[PDB]
Amino acid sequence: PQITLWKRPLVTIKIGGQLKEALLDTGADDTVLEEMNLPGRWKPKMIGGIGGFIKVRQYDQILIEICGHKAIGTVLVGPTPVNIIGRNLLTQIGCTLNF
Amino acid sequence: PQITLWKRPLVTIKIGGQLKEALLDTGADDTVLEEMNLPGRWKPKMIGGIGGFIKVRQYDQILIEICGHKAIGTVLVGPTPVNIIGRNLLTQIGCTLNF
Ligand SMILES: CCOP(=O)(COc1ccc(C[C@H](NC(=O)O[C@H]2CO[C@H]3OCC[C@H]32)[C@H](O)CN(CC(CC)CC)S(=O)(=O)c2ccc(OC)cc2)cc1)OCC
Repeated sequence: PQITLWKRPLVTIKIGGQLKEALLDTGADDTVLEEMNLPGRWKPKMIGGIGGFIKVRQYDQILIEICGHKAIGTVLVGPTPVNIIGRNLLTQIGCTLNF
Repeated sequence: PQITLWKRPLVTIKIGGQLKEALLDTGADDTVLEEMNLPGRWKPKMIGGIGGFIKVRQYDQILIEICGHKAIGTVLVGPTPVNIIGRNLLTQIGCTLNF
């Protein structure tokens, strides 16, 4: 679809068999989801934002479906204020900015 | 134009008579610019992201030219690590997400 930005670009995603709402975030290098139980191994990582850095759990090669489009890649889980879909997965679903 | 997301969506902007590089950021409700001394009144504000909140100065009705497209709206100024163009101005230049 084509998504205007008068409202937050929130979409439904499916990860680990569960549905959630997430923000398509072109300003995010990586995809960061709120605390949740994902299967598989993970490694600790740190990522920084406007307010500073947080500790996250890095899950690699995770299947995630974003508004009906499948992606497989890195998903970070931690105390983000909002579930964000970042460029690492936006590229996989073929997302571009247009004006 | 169309902007792919393999790399950060950095574009040239012109504000307050100065040229700068800024991120087109669909995850940002508002526009946050690096420290700069702009004339006129302002109001204190706090904005939060990953890592917590930062203190910024809110200036209203500021003109910004983004890749030749003019926009005028609220601009927040503070110790952001990056110039961020948020939805308040992206809507005005007709920016959409597409996949
Ligand atoms: C190389 C730069 O240095 P740093 O690492 C950090 O620089 C930055 C800082 C911010 C951003 C943009 C930010 N992205 C982000 O957090 O991305 C994370 C995930 O992927 C990583 O990619 C780069 C950072 C990592 C979001 O798009 C926008 N945000 C909202 C969003 C937060 C989840 C929804 C609530 S917002 O900015 O907080 C914001 C809140 C309210 C507003 O209006 C009221 C306007 C803006 C990009 C690079 O310095 C460390 C100290």
